[PDB]
Order: sequence, then C-alpha cells, then structure tokens
Amino acid sequence: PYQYPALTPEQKKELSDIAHRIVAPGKGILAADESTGSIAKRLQSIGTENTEENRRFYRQLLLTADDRVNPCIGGVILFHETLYQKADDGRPFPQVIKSKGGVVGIKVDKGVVPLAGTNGETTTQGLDGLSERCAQYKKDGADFAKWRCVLKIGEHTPSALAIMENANVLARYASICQQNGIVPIVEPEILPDGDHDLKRCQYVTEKVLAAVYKALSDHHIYLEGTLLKPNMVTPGHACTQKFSHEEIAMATVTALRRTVPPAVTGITFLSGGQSEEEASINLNAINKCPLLKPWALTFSYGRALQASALKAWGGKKENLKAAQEEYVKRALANSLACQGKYTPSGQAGAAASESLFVSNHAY
Amino acid sequence: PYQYPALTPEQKKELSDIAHRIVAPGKGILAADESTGSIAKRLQSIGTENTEENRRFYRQLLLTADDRVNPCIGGVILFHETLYQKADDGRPFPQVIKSKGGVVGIKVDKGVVPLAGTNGETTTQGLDGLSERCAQYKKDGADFAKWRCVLKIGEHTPSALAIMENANVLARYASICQQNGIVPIVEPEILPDGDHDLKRCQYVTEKVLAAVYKALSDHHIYLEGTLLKPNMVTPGHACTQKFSHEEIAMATVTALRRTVPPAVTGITFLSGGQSEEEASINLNAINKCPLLKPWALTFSYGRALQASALKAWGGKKENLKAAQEEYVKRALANSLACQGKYTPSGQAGAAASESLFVSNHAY
Amino acid sequence: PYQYPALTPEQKKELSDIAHRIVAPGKGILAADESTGSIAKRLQSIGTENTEENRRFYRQLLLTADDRVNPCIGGVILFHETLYQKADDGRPFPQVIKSKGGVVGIKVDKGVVPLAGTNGETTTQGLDGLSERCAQYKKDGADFAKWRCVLKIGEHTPSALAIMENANVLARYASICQQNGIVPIVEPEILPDGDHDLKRCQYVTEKVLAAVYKALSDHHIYLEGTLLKPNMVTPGHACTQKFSHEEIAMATVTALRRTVPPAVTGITFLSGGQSEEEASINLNAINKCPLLKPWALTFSYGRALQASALKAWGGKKENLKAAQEEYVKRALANSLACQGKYTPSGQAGAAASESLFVSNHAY
Amino acid sequence: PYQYPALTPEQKKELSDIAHRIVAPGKGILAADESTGSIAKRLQSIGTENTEENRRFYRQLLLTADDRVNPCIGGVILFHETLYQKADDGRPFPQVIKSKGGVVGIKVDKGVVPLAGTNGETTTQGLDGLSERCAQYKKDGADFAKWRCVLKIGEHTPSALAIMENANVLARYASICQQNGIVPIVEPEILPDGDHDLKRCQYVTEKVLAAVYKALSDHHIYLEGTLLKPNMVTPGHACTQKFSHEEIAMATVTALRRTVPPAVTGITFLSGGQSEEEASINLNAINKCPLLKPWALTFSYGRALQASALKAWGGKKENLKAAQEEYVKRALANSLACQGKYTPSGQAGAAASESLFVSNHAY
Repeated sequence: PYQYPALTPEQKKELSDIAHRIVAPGKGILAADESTGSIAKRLQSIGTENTEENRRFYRQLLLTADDRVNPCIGGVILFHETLYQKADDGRPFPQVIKSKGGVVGIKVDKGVVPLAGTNGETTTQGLDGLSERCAQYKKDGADFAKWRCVLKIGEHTPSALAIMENANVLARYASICQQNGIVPIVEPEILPDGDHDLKRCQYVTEKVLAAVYKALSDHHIYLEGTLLKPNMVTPGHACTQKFSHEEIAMATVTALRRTVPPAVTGITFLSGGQSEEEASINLNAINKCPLLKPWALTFSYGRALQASALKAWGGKKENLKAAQEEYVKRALANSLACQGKYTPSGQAGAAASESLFVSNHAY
Repeated sequence: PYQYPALTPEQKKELSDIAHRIVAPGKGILAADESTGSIAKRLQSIGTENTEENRRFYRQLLLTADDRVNPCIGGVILFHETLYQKADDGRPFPQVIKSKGGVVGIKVDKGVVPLAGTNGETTTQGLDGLSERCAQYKKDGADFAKWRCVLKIGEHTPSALAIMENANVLARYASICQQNGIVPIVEPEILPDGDHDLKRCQYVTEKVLAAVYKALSDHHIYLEGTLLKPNMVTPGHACTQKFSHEEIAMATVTALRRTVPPAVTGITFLSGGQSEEEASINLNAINKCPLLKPWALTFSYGRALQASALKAWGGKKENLKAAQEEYVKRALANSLACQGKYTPSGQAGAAASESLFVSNHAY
Repeated sequence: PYQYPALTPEQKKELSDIAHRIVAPGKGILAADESTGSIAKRLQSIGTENTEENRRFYRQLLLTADDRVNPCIGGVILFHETLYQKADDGRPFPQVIKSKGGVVGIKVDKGVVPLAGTNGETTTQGLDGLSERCAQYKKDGADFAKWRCVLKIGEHTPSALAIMENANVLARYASICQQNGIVPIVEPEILPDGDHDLKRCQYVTEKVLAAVYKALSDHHIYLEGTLLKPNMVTPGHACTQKFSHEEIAMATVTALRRTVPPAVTGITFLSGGQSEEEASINLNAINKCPLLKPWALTFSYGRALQASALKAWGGKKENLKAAQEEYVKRALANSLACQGKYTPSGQAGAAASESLFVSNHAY
Repeated sequence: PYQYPALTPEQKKELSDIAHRIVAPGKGILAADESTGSIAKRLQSIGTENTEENRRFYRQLLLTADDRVNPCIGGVILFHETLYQKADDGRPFPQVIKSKGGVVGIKVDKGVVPLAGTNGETTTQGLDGLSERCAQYKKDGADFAKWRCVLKIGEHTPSALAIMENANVLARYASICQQNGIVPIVEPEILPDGDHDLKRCQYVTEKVLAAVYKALSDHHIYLEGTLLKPNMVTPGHACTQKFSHEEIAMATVTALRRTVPPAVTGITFLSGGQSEEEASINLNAINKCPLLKPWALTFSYGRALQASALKAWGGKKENLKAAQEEYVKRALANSLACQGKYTPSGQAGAAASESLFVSNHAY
C-alpha cells in the first residue's frame, strides 16, 4: 500500500499526551453521558422530575465532589447538554472538570439502528457532520470522544455482518475525531444478555476485538491516540454456572492479550450491569492477574460509580454531601482496583459482589 | 451463514416492479437533482439569479415538456426542495411527473467527505436518520433514491480503502432504502479526470464494481430491487490517445459483463462531462455492442439532457417553448440511443461528438 | 489497483474457445474421473475386482460408445491414470475422446483435508507443483481441469472460514491452470446431507457463490475462460418436506442469477446422489425456467450417467453392448434436458424421479 | 462466530512451552536450513564441492561447537536432509542439538511460486501433505517449523493480493503444524531490495503484519504457540539516505508495537543481507529501545552467524577449530545483542557495521 500520512508528528504527539493523561496510574473515567432519555429513568427511580435543572444539579453533584476524587478521575464523559451547563458558582462544567485535573470527553454517537436481515442486530449512527461537531467540541474544551457499538451473543447473534459493519463504523468515527485533535474511545460492547458461559464470551470477545483492530488498521488510525472500552469477559446474566473473579479476570486479560496491540495506550472497561462493588472487585482481580499486561487496565464506569450517590441524593438538595460522599467512596475504590490495590475483596482469585443494576441490554 | 429475511415477498415484489418500470424499453431517467449550490453555477452561466422561483421555473420548464417526452422518461431524480414545489397550475411536481407516466426519485446523500491518509480520496455521508427521511419521501410520492460515491484514477488513487469504504456505504444506503420501499440507485462514479487510457479505466471500473456487488451481497440487499449508475468506460479527459465509440462501447459492456450479476434490473449510465450528442452516441453504440447484455442499458443524465435547454431558455420566460423543445430533442435521441436505434452517429463502431461540459470532477 | 495482465489476448482467446466448445448447445460433460478408491466401491457393487485392466475396460466401455453420443458430450473428465491408458485398438484414450469431437479434462485436486477448529469442515489440497502438472497434462492432450471443494450445511456448518478458505483455494487453482492454457472448472459443492429445506440451500448457495466470484476477481482470473460446476438448489436428503422440480429449478436459477456474472461461459451441474432420471428431469426444468439465463445450463455428471451402464455391464465382457446402450440412453436424455427438450418428465413444473445413489457426502 | 476448539489445553500447553524455551532470555536460533541449491553457492564461494559429505561436515562444524554456544542457541533450523544425518560420533544431528540444550526445527515450505497478473510477486507452496510430513518430523525429533513468504517494495509491489494471499498461506501452514505439536515460525519477509527509505519500509511492514495477524486469527491459530520472524525496518539497499541504528531500532519496535499482539511469545529477526556485525548492532539497539517490548526480541540468523565460520573453514578439515571459533564468536555477540548487552557498537543510538552479504533477494 501507500503512505499519505493521516496525522502530522505534531498532531500525533498531541493525541498521545491526552490519551496518556486520562489513563495515568490510579486514574479512570467517570462516564456521566446519559442522554436525557436514560437519565430520565434514573431520576425517576428516586421519584424526581427529569428537568434540565435537576439534571444539571445532579451532574454538578458528581462533578464538584471534594478533592479526594481528583487523583482518581483522569477524564469525564459528558453528554452534549452538560458540556454547555454551568455550576452554581457560574463556572462552565468543562472548567470545573479541568480545574480538578480531569480531561473532558463528549459522547458523539447518535444511537444504534437495526441491521436488516439480521437477528435484531444493530450498528450505530452519528457520522454525519461528525467532523464539524468534533471541531466545535474541541474549541469548547473536550479532548476525547465516545462512540458505542453494541454486539450480542445468541444462537446466531454475533453475525459477521454485525462484526464487520460495527468494526468499520468504529474506525470511521475514530478517523474523524483524530483529524480534529480528539482522542477516540473505541467501545465495541458485547452485551451480557443470554445464558452463555465464560468461554463463549471470551471466544466472541476475541473474534470481535480482532476485527476491530484490523478495521482500525485499514482505516489507518493512530492507535497510541486511542482508548479501548471493552466489556470484561463474564458469563451471561442468565448462565446458571458460577465463576470466580479470577476466572473472569484470567478470561479477560487472555482475550485482551491475544487481540489488542501493545501500542494501545489503555483499556477502560465498562461495568455492564455489575454492581458498584462487583465491578471494583473484577477490575482489581484483572490488575492482579499474573500475565504481562502492556496497557493501562482501568475503569470507565457510569452507574457503577453512581448507584449509591443517586440513591443517597434522592432528589433532596439537603443530601448533597451524603451523596457526594457515596460517589467519592466508589471513585477511591476504583482508583485502588485499577492498581490491584483494592483492599476489600478483589485479588488474584476472589468471588464476592452484592448491589445490582442491569436491563435488556447490560448496564 | 444464516437466514433472517431482510424483505418479505410482498416488499420484494414491490421493489422489482418499481425498478422495472423506470427502466422499461425506450425509457431512461432525467437527473434534475442539482443542489442549490450546483444549479447556481448553471443559472449563473445564463446570467440569471439563483432564486427559489428561478429554480422552480426551470425545473418546471423540464418537467412540463410536451407528451413526446412521456415514453422516453421512466423516472426523474429530484432534489429535496423541488420535491415540495408546485407547477404554475398548482400541482405538486411529483404529481406532474407521475401524471406523465414517470416515477419520481430523490437524491438522499449529503455530499462527499475526505478520507484521512489518502490522496484526496473521499466517501460520502448522509446515512444519519436516512430511514426516517426515506419513509417520509415515500409518503410524499418518491419511489427511488440516489446516492453518489466518487472514485478517481491517479498514480495511487483508487486506493483499496476508498474502494472498500465507498462500496460499503453504498450497501448501507441501499439496505436502508429497500426497508422503506425505495429502490436504491447505486452510483459508484469513477471520475474521467487524469490522462489514463481506456484500458486503465476498464480495469479500475472492473475492480470497483466487483467490490460493490460483494458488499451489496454481504449487506444482503435484494439486487432485483436496485439500479446501477456507473460511468461508461472512457479514456481520461487528459489522455492524448484517441478511441472510437465502439472501442469505448466494447470496453464498457465487457467491464459490465464481468462484474454485475444478471439479476440487476438495469444500469443507467451517467454522462460525466460528455456533450449531449457524444453521450447519446456512446449509449447507442453500447446497445449496438454484439455481446449478450442481460440488463437494461439506458441513461440517467443531468447536464447531457439539459445543456441546450438551459442555453435556449437563458432566463427569459419568453423562450420557454424553444427551451423545452431542446430538451425534448435530447430525450428522444436518448430514447433511441438506449435502443441502439439512435439514427445519427452511434452504431457498432462510430466516433463522432461536439458540445462539451466537464470540470475537476467530471460532469 | 493496478494492471499487470495475467493473460495475453492470445491466451485469452484460447481459453474462451475451449470453454465454449465444451458447453456448445446440446452438449455436456461425462465426469469419469473417479480415483481408484471410489471406482473400487463401484466395481465392487457388481462383484468385479478393482484391477487396472477392469478399470481400463470399463472406461473404454464408456469412451467408445457409438456416435449417437458424439453431439451430446462436449468434454470428459478423466482421472490421471486413464489419461495414459489405451483402447484395445491401441489408441490412447485422449485420442478416442477427441476423435469423437470431445475435449478431454483432468481432475487435478488431491482430495479434501480437515479445517482445524471447525465442525468437520474441509478445504482441498493439490496446489503443490500444480503448474508443472498442468503443463504436462496440456502436452498430453487435456484442455480443462477439475478441482472440487466441499461445503456442508449444519447448525453452524458453512462457517465463513470454510467459505473464505475454499473460495480462495478455488481461485488459486483457477489462476494456475489458466496460465498453462487449461480451462478450470470451478466446483464449490454444497453437500445435500442434512434435513434442511430448499430455501436454506438457496441462501447458503447464494452466499457461497458470492464469495467464490469475489475471490476469483481478487485473484484476477479470466471468467470467460472458466466453467462453474455448482450443485442444484435442492432440499437436504433428510428433509421431510416435498418440493416439485420447478420449485427446485426456480430456486436454482434464482440463486445463480444473483451471483454468477454473465461473462461465465457456462455452468455444468453435478448430480449429487440424484438418480439418473431425477437428474435429467431437474436439468430440463432448469432450462425450462422462464427467467433470463445468460449462460449455458448443462450437465457434468458422473454416476448419473453411469449407474445403469455399470449395472448392465456387471463385469461381463459379453454385456459390453447392452451396457454402452444404457449410457447412450442417458447421454441422449441429458442432451435433451440441457435444452429443455427432455421429452419424459421435466418441464416448467414437474415432480417425477426413481433410481437412487447417495452416501455421507452426496453423489 | 462459533467455538470448536482447534487445540486442547494439553496441546496448547505443549506448544507454549516449546515456543518459550526456544526464545528463553539470552537465546536465539541458528537457521542452518539452506537447501542443497543455496548451500551450493556457499560451498562454492570457498572453492569446495557441494557433496553430501561436505554439507554434512560443515553442518557438523556448526552443530558441534563447544559448550560456550549452549546458553546462546535456543533452537536450530535444519533442512530436511541434515535432519537425517549423523555426526562423526554416530549421533543423529537432532541428538547432538538437543544434548546441547537446543530445540530442533525443520524448514517445511517448498519455495516461492509466481503470482499471476502481478509485478513479479510471489506466494510460497508446500501445504500438500504438510500434515503427514509434520507428524513424521515430530516423531523424528523436530519441535518447530519454518515457512518463508516473500514480499517486496516497488512502485506498486506489496500488492494487496500478495499481502492477502501470503498472509493466508502463512495461516494455513501455521494451523497444520500446531495440529501436529509443532510450533510454527511465521516468516513474512519484506525484501530489503529497492531504494526506499526507512519510513516506506515501516509503513509497508505495518500493513503486512496487520494482515498476517488478522489472517492468523481467522484461521484460529494459537498465538502463544508461535514465533514471528520478520525483517527489521531498514532503508532499501539502494537508498542513498543514511540512518542510525536507533533510527532503524525505533522504526522497528514502533512497527512491531502497532501490529503484533503481546500474546506472541517472541519475534526472531532475519538478518537479510546485513553483515554479521551490523546484524548484531541492530539487534542490540532494538533491545536498548526505550519503548515497552512485551515479547522476546531475538535472532534467527543464517549467513549472519555463518559468514566468518565458512570463510575460516575454507573446505579444509584442518581449520575446523578456527572456524567453530568464528561461529562461537557470533553466537556470543548475538546472545549479548538480544539482551541489549552487546558490548561493542549497538546502544540506544549507534551507527557502525562492516562485513556484507546480499543478492536480488536480501540475505
């Protein structure tokens, strides 16, 4: 083939630096990028109305937690709206995030759409005018993006077509962002739904990740200037067979070692329905795994960092402190987990948990 | 692989019928789908202002030509705007088109965007919410769509990446339309620019078309419910070597016979910068070619059906008749061409022409 | 991509001519290329010993049938051994075949080998020194070759890997033969085993053929200088649902029309276990099918042309005449079938049969 | 996709162990697998006759070097013939190799063959009955194999077709060996010929390696039970621009970090025409490179370990000692190089050399 560089050494340096800061040792990402539709089902759980102010107050609640949270959070994924909101102190949220030593990210996909002649499979859209949107977001302080593709395991679910099509769109999205100085987080999520065991998930995860990096290559994206946000290798939510945390940890790092090139700056796992505690224990075990792990293995959790905080808050402005405390707890635990230093459960074996939040999806 | 039908026998029948009527013997397509930006450079050639009324009047000029034009035009490709305009008689344009026995089409792509780490190569966007747009257009009377991808020949131009990426997006676009009862016209256009000869264009056209039908297959689209709008195989506009019309005709039908399955209802060629006359002569020779041609070989011209009409009109409402006459001339000639009955030049050999309209592109 | 011609116009002409003669109207191919292992199970059915002389006598029996057989047989596929044998009259068999207006072919693959990490799937080998072998066979009078790949339908049988791998090896084999002036018969056979219905076979056949022509394209083979030897689209041998001959005929020509380019000189079907009579009736119906069939639709049968002859012979030299008569019967019937003129059953509908010969395979 | 394991945990363990011993810290591989044709041009350089005894004596010369060589050589690649020869002491060569703590390997490909419609490109054959040959070699003491594919850089040389085809055959070869308990060394060699610079070689090497691991994945081979034998990233032999050893070292480990998964046990570089000394200095610098290198970076040299020894020997049995001394020198240097401990030149920068041996190829 032939060489026409996509990025200049200058643009390349820039992308590597951002990618590296987000995933610095002990750090992870807060994914607070629920669209108004999904946060609605959250706010609604605590009988609170889904109003812009309520959404703005809760995002603030999370984003203005005390400084114990600073060394733990490398980046925060925001929804478009929140990226233009302000804290009570009149500071735009990207400002409060940065001031606390965090990098701000923005979700840029426009949801999943059905794949015709498939068994309920899906791609995701959002490429139209993505370049323009990325240049603006860059101007407005965001340094990394998020695009989520969804795969599922069924009798004939991860259809090649889905694998090929999803891998290719992740590559297109990645290419566009890099051109605008935004570090793409590539999120090929294989859903925990179904009663498949550990090994079926590992096999499927390995086949999917292989396709994804080949696509990324074809499309010529600069790996060092990217993050990977896979699912951990776990049994299906309906599988009756039990597995320990090092069974899932071993399965996860193996799958990862066989597919993602060492040049990938880091992989930030999604929790997919796991309880806050269970999600921490698995991240820890992953980091305790004996095998050589050439990339940062950290977190990029949403509800796994938010369940207890939301529930503590319960819409009452009066519970702000108690809520923020619940979130800081989690942030600390996950900063420990992503270092294999998580003190409770989690350790080159384990098998604890207890909390729970999943739905026909996973997460 | 595994069977999950994309279309029902009912939806399949529907798509075949529409595809077949558009390309019935003696018929072709008027591509009158210039966006406001390109028609602007047209109107401007005849020192007329680019106003909605002027655009509406000129579209009307073409669309209300006398009934001699009815057996010649199977379909008309409209731009979004015109699809919602009315003729002086208060009739929506889709209505005047249909009443004259034509099927109305709508251009649905949102232009080309650069491919990073490529030599000025491009894909095209417009997939975002394409399903929704297609359902509406269907409601509003359109039965087929148009999406144009652009490839170019250079020292290293038709890069696989471009070929693969463009082929795949044509397949995605095709899949979505078929799901909404719209017959997709697949337009992989290889640009006439460069000083390449006949054979380089044939080779490249063969490689591109092969990729396109494989993609179409992977994506499971129903071929019978599609039209192909390729370029004819011609030397580059800058090639100093001369070729006869059967040299290009032979080169064109060969390239086509090696790549597009007989199940494809018909191929409607683009003129790409050829004069009205030259475009007619080549279409005719193509239809005079001795080889077995299992699909309709017809036209889907824009400026090759409009040059003389536009120039006759020259903005003066007074020249309406003289202008419409110029267009009807062309329509007749092309109805003859697509039957190998075109009486002037054009015939299993030929080499005439004379008119001219191309620019860094081709067309 | 880039142009480095594989074949010269001279080599191209040559390949087209051979391909066209084999499949001239009314003609088909006798596949008499059983290896010593399979003919052994044949000879053994009629309690005759598998000796070189017995094999040579029986091949002779077939190859020296009276002149009524001449306009019916365009080519004969021979096994390596027979290609070097002589008829009683001291004439090398390639000589008696040619003198009777037939083209001689040679099987050049070296059987199937297992595909690792697959459900009993297989490729086929024989590429090693294939070029050398082809140059010799060419010298020794053979003008076309045969290479058979085998695919099967199971809960997860036509695995992409098998499809991709088999398609690619067919392309490699095809490329080598064309370089040595031998017209490759490409044989992607999907086995009749399993209880799948008509539609599952059609879907699978369509997916396989699509892959095969894409591969062929990638590998740059000259289509016009090739023959295709697919399976007809039929239900599985274990399917309890009944289908008429036009159901299978319709299913077959549809599948074919969607996948193989009109440039392919002809498709010579394998019988795969069908009785001599049933095989004739299906070929006929196929040729009676109302749809446009741009290529020769003929036969390339083995046991479907030989069952009755072998059984008539029964090892006795005394029954030579009665045996040859049985074969000539079949040859005539199939010459009629491949013209849609087969007078008994077979006709744009039908549903007759009665004879039988299949085994864990199909054929 | 779907899970049908290729290897059992037992077979998997076995392959990992062998792979790991060959490439243990400080160890490398002696590639002494010249076919009779190439060793002939060697023996001939020192005006010695190419007789079985002369070939047997010289192989012995290398294989019976004193014990200083034992910790340095993890494996030895032998040609078929030598695998069945004996040392003067009546010991089969696989025995003397093993007794000295080495693993014996066997070259199993049958050379390169032209790719039709390509610019002098090539695949390699040797798959026919490869399984059988591998089972025998296993019985006869070999534990790893070698298969070499050759790619070249030209105006349009690394044609996709070549890349795809070569990658696929490496995967087929790898699959077969693993099934027979033999650790495949995968050798996609991009030839040093041409006047291309460092960056063109890096780009091409990155594109080739990406294709190779995707193929390997598709074919389901077990990475941990494999070795990679790439070329270092260097300018073309005809490039007039100069580069330092860390320029080539940096270029090499970057290219490697972007493409080969950390699960690959180790990469054993080929010298490709570099002098013994230059080859050592580059290996060292590679190991001195600041970047994270998750796999063993060692040597698998032929003439780069043999030049001086052969020349010292000069056919005279009398010079046995002086010759073996020259080889032991090199072995030691390379054991140091592959540890970044090579004491002369070589160090996170350098730019020395001086010796020379390349020909229209590279090596």
